[PDB]
Amino acid sequence: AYKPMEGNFEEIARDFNPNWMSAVEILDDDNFLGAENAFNLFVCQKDSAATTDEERQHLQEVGLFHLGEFVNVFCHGSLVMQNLPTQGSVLFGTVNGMI
Amino acid sequence: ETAVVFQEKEGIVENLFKWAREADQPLRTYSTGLLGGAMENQDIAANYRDENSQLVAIVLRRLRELQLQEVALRQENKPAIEQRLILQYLTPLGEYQELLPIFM
Repeated sequence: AYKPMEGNFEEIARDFNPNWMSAVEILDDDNFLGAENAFNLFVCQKDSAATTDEERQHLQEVGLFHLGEFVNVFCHGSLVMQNLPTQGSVLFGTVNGMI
Repeated sequence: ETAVVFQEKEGIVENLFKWAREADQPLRTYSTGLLGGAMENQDIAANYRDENSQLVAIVLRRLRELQLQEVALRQENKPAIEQRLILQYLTPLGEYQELLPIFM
């Protein structure tokens, strides 16, 4: 976190499972996407039923997927025309030229 | 020393909230420092890290009025032992986190 009235930082939460990171990107201020050296993707989620302080410092891995390719970059922004479906758009950059 | 405010007779921690927000003014005159051994303790400062933040809002507003009381009384030709003991409450728990926001 960052509490500007407190002048310091604060640990909201933390995932515990040892995944070797490659690239991270915030999706929608609730869900967090990450990349792994094992050529995989996963979304973590800030928890809701915060019945205690222990069940709200533990991020939950919601979703797992083997994108069989090493993700270096993440970025926002679509490649198509804004005509003003889905919500949001995250592109990624890899080691084999696979966007 | 430590434990008389910390023992199983621990309602006096909660009772001094009643004995500050609702007590008599000569009772409040000495009621403030009675949580001093609670605030010198780190555990009650951890067991009431947010419930004291109620009481800090009470005791700071009363603390401000003394400068409107005592200086304006001195501003007539041109009691603070409470204010002495009020600041004796705030001195241990002023160091801790998350109380600096209402301090600022």
